Amino acid sequence: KFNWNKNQVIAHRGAWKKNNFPQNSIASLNEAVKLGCYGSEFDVWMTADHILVVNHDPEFQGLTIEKVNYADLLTKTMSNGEKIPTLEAYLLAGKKQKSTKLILEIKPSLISKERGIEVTNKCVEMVQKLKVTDWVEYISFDYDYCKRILTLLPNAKVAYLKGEVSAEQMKADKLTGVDYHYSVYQKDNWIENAQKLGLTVNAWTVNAVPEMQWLLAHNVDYITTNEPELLFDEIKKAPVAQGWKLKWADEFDNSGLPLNKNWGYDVGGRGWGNNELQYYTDADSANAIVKKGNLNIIALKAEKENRHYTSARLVTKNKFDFKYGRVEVRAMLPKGRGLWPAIWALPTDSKYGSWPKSGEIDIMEHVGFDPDSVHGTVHTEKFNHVIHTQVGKALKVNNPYTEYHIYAIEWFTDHIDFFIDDQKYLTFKNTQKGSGDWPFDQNFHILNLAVGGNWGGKKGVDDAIFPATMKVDYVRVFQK
Ligand SMILES: [Ca+2]
Ligand SMILES: [Ca+2]
Repeated sequence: KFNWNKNQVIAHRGAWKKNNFPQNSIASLNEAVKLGCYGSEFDVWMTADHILVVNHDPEFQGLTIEKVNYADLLTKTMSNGEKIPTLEAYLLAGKKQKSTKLILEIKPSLISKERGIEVTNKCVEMVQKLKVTDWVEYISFDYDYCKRILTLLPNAKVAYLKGEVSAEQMKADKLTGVDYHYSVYQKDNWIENAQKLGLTVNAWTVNAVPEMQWLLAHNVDYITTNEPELLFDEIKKAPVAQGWKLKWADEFDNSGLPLNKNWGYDVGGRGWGNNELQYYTDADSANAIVKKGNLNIIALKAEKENRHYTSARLVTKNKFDFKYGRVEVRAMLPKGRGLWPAIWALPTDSKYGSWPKSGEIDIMEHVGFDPDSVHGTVHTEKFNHVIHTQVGKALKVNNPYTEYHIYAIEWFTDHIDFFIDDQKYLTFKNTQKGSGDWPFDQNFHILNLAVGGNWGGKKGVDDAIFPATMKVDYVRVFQK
């Protein structure tokens, strides 16, 4: 019978923005149906004459909906000439198609909880009266309305909009999904916790690309959006569309020092193989700190043992290692001649031998004296920088210190692809000649900001660039 769409798009008040249709209007609902959204959401209020209407604000065109007769509301006209649609009108207009679900939100009553409970009862009756229980899914800010919907319809789709109640208690009261603002979900495992207990996850007021990508990365069930057309574009671009499934990720909502569950510290100031000038500190908030949703690796012009600079070098070794997959890191590079920020991966067990026999992968490398180039490199026993046989590529990146860029690798059995802003600039292939040409079976990611060195220091160190901060939005690793 029905041919439901399978996407995660939920049209917030319909697809009103792009075509300048009125919010919570028939044109907004029909535009969402035309786009192919999973569902269209709308807000219902009850007039003083107990006529259910569709509007978000409590006052429609200067008229309080709950305190005025429905006939008074018809004095007002929307931008496209529409009158405020009744719930029956909205339900009937959506009853004429079978591709897009109907997400119904009962706004909490500004009069009394009893009146709002009556609205909840009136909504269910009209849904049953028009025989559209298969179309309507329910979300609400009032928790009692959610429990009332479940009482009248035991298997109705119900979701909660306030983040106060725990996911475990929502399932206890037999709710079907959580629909919290996307800021609530920025707490380790919250999205995948609720999914573990069988609750669908929905996020609303999501109009920006980085948040949509973050939600799709953690595979949220639905995304309520005011930009449905933009979300569709990002759904095709997201790695989950290519089969990638997220195995490990740190979005850096930690707000403190790097999590001991995810990162270890490389400590020492003995050159680190490239005669580097910095001392990497151990659990020092002056060089590694998570604040405002981004990891901050900070190089400071400060003495540390026998070195004039201190910085940080965080390693995922012995905590998360992987073979193959997609690694995705979004970072804003620190500016200044003499810096050497790096996003790279080293083998955990070094099964083939010491460096460079077991290999090395450099997802992102940047030198401060050349601000137009970002380098991706692989290092092998046969191809490495010591003997000048390494294979790598540079790509000019615009505004690397002012805005975030996503540096990524796609690591397969046969090759490795290097990406900067979904553009593939380097492909390293397995030549099937053995470990010397291709030494890849399991590595671990590393994040560091080096000062000077045999590469970064060739032009000296502008000692005024300090303190220099590398900001990493997140580190995500997908696998097929
Ligand atoms: Ca709404
Ligand atoms: Ca973040």
